Amino acid sequence: MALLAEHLLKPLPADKQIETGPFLEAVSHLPPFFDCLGSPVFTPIKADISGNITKIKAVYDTNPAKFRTLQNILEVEKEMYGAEWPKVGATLALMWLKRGLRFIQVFLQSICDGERDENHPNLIRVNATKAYEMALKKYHGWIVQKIFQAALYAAPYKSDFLKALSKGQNVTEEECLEKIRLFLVNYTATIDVIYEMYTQMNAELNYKV
Amino acid sequence: LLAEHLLKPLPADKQIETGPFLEAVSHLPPFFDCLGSPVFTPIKADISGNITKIKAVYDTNPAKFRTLQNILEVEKEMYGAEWPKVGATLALMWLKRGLRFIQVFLQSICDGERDENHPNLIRVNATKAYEMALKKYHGWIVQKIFQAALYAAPYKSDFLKALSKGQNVTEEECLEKIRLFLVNYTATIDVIYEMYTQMNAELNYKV
Ligand SMILES: CCCCCCCCCCCCC/C=C/[C@@H](O)[C@H](CO[C@@H]1O[C@H](CO)[C@H](O)[C@H](OS(=O)(=O)O)[C@H]1O)NC(=O)CCCCCCCCCCC
Ligand SMILES: CCCCCCCCCCCCC/C=C/[C@@H](O)[C@H](CO[C@@H]1O[C@H](CO)[C@H](O)[C@H](OS(=O)(=O)O)[C@H]1O)NC(=O)CCCCCCCCCCC
Repeated sequence: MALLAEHLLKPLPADKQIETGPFLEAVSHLPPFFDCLGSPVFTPIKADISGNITKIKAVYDTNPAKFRTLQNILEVEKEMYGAEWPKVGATLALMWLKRGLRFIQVFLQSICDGERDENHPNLIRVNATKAYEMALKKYHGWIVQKIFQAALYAAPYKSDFLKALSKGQNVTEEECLEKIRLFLVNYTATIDVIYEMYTQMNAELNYKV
Repeated sequence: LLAEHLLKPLPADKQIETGPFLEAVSHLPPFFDCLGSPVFTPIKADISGNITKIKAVYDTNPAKFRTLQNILEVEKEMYGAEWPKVGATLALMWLKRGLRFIQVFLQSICDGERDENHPNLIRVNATKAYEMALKKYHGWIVQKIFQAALYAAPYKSDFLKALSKGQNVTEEECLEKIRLFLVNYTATIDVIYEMYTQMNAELNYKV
């Protein structure tokens, strides 16, 4: 874990445009969040979210100036691929990535807000389930949804998850949550803006895996 | 095709050349794309990962690791406490089980094994393979994950068509070709398992 208060996202400008370059650099630090769950069953997840970032970084690298914002990627790739857009290139990679980013976002906000099953307060299952539901559930068929619920056991204890995050520092659970809460700030704002862009561009697809 | 990329027959001393073992097995991971589902992508990725770790250790010194047995001999001397849960020994320890999964599964279909109520499914075949290669190394969470994924298995007819692809071969001619591949294949795997037993190189930990 890279320390997330050390890798804040940029604030939103008046025009709401997100610079691809700093965005990807920022989000490259996030896939290790899945190592903090403490189980090999989450490694396909880590690998899949990395995949997206890698693809967007690759496309970006081709021409940093033409793909300078995220809005650009969608515009330019639509000229490139025509009718096949948006199921293509970095538009497709950011479509799925924005969903995993929202999972991390809703999940952490949940843990920060103190949400919990009162019967089982050192579990993180209700936080995960809520995150999953409002970020991913909709784009998963029967099989992957059953795979999710199997995988929800083998989620760690809250205290252990929060201890896995805070690694390198000598920081308390409530201080760690302070650093997370500050991260969430431009993180949420930015994810929110990407979702609206997908809606405005008609780049959002509903197909299930 | 698995057909053409046959494994070499074993020599009488039973040592497996590391180079040529890696060439052969490297054709195998596209076995899971014959399953026609994204759910199998992480399986394919794990097997490929084993192959690569072995490929890599081999590459630091081809001559020191001419054989797979050589690999296990060297790495024992090299790590003591950590071995066999280390390096290419761990990679091959797991590769062999995926290899046995493929072996057992294809043998099952070739033998005509089927559920008579669902004869165009391959669920019984995959279960048998899973039970006799992998299941005992998975905890109940992972096993529950296998039983969910099993519903993404393709139909037998489609699965055999994917195996065939470019050919114009019957379902049966396809199977005929697979039987030929299984001969040298089963035997090499058998020998790898045996080497892991003689070397105390086997671990029974569950994931
Ligand atoms: C015997 C045992 C063997 C059984 C094997 C069974 C394995 C089955 C499990 C597979 C699930 C792994 C997660 C990744 C699934 C992915 O398939 C999907 C769609 O994946 C996308 O697909 C696109 C094409 O449609 C592009 O290729 C994308 O890529 S592109 O770069 O080409 O554009 C790619 O990410 N991603 C998504 O569902 C998102 C990833 C999952 C997010 C989950 C986060 C929350 C989880 C809760 C944590 C408590
Ligand atoms: C949206 C919801 C999110 C949920 C997503 C969760 C996805 C679930 C992930 C589990 C499925 C992936 C299969 C991989 C499981 C692996 O955990 C194990 C152990 O794997 C080994 O671990 C070692 C350390 O102990 C080394 O790292 C190995 O490697 S090393 O190279 O580093 O030495 C590594 O292969 N492999 C294995 O269990 C076997 C491989 C799979 C074979 C299965 C074939 C059966 C398929 C049936 C087809 C009909």
